[PDB]
Amino acid sequence: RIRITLTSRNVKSLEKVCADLIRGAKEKSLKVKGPVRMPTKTLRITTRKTPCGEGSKTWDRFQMRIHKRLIDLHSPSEIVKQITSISIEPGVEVEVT
Amino acid sequence: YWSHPRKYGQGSRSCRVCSNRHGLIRKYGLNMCRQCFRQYAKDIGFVKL
Amino acid sequence: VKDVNQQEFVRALAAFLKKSGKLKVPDWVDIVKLAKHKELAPCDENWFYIRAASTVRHLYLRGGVGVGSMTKIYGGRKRNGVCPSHFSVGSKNVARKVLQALEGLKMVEKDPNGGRRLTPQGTRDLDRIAGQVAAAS
Amino acid sequence: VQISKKRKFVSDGIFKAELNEFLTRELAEDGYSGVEVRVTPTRTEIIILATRTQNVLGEKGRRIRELTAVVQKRFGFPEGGVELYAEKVATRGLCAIAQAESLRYKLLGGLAVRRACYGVLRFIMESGAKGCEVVVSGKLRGQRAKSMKFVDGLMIHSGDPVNYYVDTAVRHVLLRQGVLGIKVKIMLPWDPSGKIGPKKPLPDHVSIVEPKEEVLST
Amino acid sequence: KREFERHSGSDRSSVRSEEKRSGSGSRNWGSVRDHM
Amino acid sequence: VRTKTVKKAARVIIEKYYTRLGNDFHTNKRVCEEIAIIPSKKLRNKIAGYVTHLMKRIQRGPVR
Amino acid sequence: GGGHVAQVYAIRQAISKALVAYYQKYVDEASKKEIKDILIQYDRTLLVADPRRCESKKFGGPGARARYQKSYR
Amino acid sequence: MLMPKKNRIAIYELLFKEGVMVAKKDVHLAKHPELADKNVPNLHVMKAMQSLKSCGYVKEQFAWRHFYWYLTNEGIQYLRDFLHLPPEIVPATL
RNA sequence: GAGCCUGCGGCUUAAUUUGACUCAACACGGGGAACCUCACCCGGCCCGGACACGGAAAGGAUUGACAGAUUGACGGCUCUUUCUCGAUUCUGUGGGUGGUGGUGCAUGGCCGUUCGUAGUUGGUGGAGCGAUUUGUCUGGUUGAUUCCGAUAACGAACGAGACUCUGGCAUGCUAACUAGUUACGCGGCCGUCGGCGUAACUUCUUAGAGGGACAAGUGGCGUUCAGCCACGCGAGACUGAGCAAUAACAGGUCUGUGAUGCCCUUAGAUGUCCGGGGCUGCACGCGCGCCACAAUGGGCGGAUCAACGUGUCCUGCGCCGACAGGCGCGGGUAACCCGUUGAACCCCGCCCGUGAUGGGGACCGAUUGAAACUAUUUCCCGAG
Ligand SMILES: [Zn+2]
Repeated sequence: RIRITLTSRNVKSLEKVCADLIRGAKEKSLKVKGPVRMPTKTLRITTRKTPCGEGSKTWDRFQMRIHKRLIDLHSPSEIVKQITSISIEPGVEVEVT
Repeated sequence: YWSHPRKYGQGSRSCRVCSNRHGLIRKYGLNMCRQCFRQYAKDIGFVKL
Repeated sequence: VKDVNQQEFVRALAAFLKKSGKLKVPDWVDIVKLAKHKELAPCDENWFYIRAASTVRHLYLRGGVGVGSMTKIYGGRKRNGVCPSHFSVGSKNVARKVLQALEGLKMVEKDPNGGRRLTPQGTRDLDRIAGQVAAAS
Repeated sequence: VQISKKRKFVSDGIFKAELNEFLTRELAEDGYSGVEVRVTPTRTEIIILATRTQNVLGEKGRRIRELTAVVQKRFGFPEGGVELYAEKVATRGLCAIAQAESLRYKLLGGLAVRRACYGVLRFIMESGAKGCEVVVSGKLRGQRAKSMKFVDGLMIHSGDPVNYYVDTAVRHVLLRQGVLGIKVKIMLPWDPSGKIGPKKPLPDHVSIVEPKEEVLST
Repeated sequence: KREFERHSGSDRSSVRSEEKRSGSGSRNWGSVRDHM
Repeated sequence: VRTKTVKKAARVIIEKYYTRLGNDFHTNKRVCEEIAIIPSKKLRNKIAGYVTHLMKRIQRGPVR
Repeated sequence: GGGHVAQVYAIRQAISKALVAYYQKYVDEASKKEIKDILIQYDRTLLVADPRRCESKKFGGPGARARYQKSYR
Repeated sequence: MLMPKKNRIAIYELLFKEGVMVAKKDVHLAKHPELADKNVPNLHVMKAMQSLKSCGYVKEQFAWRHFYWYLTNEGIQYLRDFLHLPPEIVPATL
């Protein structure tokens, strides 16, 4: 009934959040669904390297990896506030529904 | 008075750092100069690969 | 319909739509070109009866198609003059009147989800025409 | 409100790229070294890392609360949306921006350029393991064309490990005769699971354990 | 353009860098800096 | 053509451990991964590749 | 996915590897190995997949290798 | 300025109650965010702090676009006898 | 070479701003400028000259004003005028501020280039009065002072390599109602069905970790080493990219910065707000590209196919319309909607038949976002 999403940029922090979320719900013996992997969205920025004009037409193409991981749970929302309160991690953002 | 309507066209958008109207990068909601976005590219999260 | 040539099917289906004169065939059928990317008028006089044959055939493959989705099918490479050519959609009116022409017959129906689909009678005549053309050779 | 995730993470980087610029001009002399933010839907906590936690504060926690009143008015935070704390780094001998900032007020106090660069070089060697490089002069010129490069101690310049093993700090010092740059490249030692250095070894290093001393043969 | 770009140029300018006191002055370094 | 980093690390393996390594690349790769902590996986296979090559020389005669 | 020619070469490889998998799971390999040698002898692309992909475009010219015309003087 | 009678007192009462002030570098903004009840432009609050800065009462830092003003122990007493308030009111610093 | 727009020179002009000039300027300063951008030009307001001292001082120092006139303007900036506002203002000498004004041959920073090649440096020791030299090499090999070896050098540090990123293939593991597949039910149709609905599953999709590839086996060549060549087996005998030293350049950038020295300007302004024009002006030169000179093409049908993308602004469906469009009804802040990205080339029929033709198109009322002047561009017809 509640769909927990995990929006993270670095995979190292993302894989650690989805790990403790499954274990954090395992102690309540809940029928949880496995973590799914949404397609990674990269942000392309092709900027000219030179600050003004003079150069050899050199472009530096930046990228920004945005990873999304979903975990579906069907359980009442009575005591899930503390389950999310022990999921503190800088760099990641949890948006429960 | 002393307020001309400028909301559509070159002159309403400017860099949020150096207040310039050239080399703007407003895709994905940045609105930065092309010579200033490179200075903060590592801070935003954009890396070269 | 898949066991036969899709070109021979639309040609045999074009005669069935012209045999029964229950279509619309508007007055401006021979003044307008079928798309802005085209330059001249079609060579065949009864292009409306052939377009309606291909229009109802696409609904059998996938339903829920409207006017904005049919003009994407009938698009081409627009010669922009000295400018490089690009893709340009067809005309919405010539596609809407075709879809409205099929509404006169009991072949298409408007689904609540959006667009137009086929009727139990539309798939009935569509398969028999595909059956009689399969027995031709 | 309800902005797409593409612009949602971009807006987070702008908030950090601009907040660092504000604390760079404000906490320059205080010894700014970095910040860490915790983007949470309840309280977005942001801490400041300075070399002197007693200078960032005021008389009795006065200046630390004054900066909180500014960040709330700029980005539109509520009265309890952000809280700035004071925390010092483990050691100052490996923070590049802390050394570049410490070298600024030295040249502003009439100190010799050569003695100041040699002072910050020995400080990195005394506090740390790997060498560094301090280049404080005019690079490209025809009259200020004095490179004055001070390089020593295992300086890496190419490859991917140049990111998490050596940090570069570029600062400016304007004087009566012009403005001078400060390029500092400090390399961190190998520290396993420690904030002193990277927890990963260099790819050009293969350590072999000693053979097992097994005298019980039969 | 020019056919011989690697040339002198102006009267008071040259292709290579030259100082007025060879480092000494109040705007450049390069003078006697041995015993410091 | 190997480089000095793999050349050096491959020789020290044989000098310290000789009663454990074999003549097969996959078996020598396992023991090299077990005792030696090599950061890269490709570099680890490069060391095991040259270690097995030295075995054909050592079994043929002494080396300098 | 792909184009017209990218699919006509895809389905011929799809049904070729289909029969060699059915004979492997329920029948003897002697029947499976017999049909593999006859297909590879004609064309190698019938069973072995081609890992070729389109290289990325590099700035300075159209495509990957080609470059814009350089103007001397 | 033009009419710095009912606006500056509204700026000083906010600057004294809260010892910080922000103003984006834009002289066309006719509505300051911290002062919305009065139709005071951004130019008035920017030029008001320019007066206090020149008097040696408040220091200013230039961000990307916004200005940050920090009051001092000598500037707070300058506003105490001007706003006619008891010395028992403390700005947002505490 | 032709046609055309974009960039450069020159000419012209009130101005037709400005940086750059072999590679290392010239579809470059994202510079695809109709106002704005704009720095240029002809002209009008504005203080946005804070703060220190005095003059002037509530028996007012002081901006605002369609009462007409004036004017480009309903700009009160000048004329004639009443006024209401009540110590912030005003005209003075100091000092501040602003500047797309000069100097990148004051500078920071950044980028380009030397220079993508395989190239640099010190410690101790040896040689020389010394600058310097050996190490850093006769030979073979390697993309690689990459290694093997030789050795007055020894032991090391940059670069290379390693590393990072990306592509590659298990009826594999871990997973899936924002991705599916195979059963089953139901409905339509004569097997078909992206028609509908719930059961299994993770091959297909997505992305987490770790397995895999080393010149490991075969053979040959090479003091036998370094390695190279050929060949079993195999998803690879691998692919592209990022990063990239030392030292140096009067290379570019004061025009990207609230980086900045000096100088200049500072109220009749080089500050900036508005109006008009220019940056697009042409006998010509150059450069980067577009589209063609069709026989392998063009013209009209129909019919199959997508990847990185993007989205508050993209679009979905009904209705109207020659079409550009317009009128209505919805979804999508996103693997959800657009969307099973129904793209062109290609494919299947027809037409045309070498003829500047149906090849090629320059130049020459109906819209749409504004201010369509200088026709922004599109749409239709004609000319071509
Ligand atoms: Zn900016």
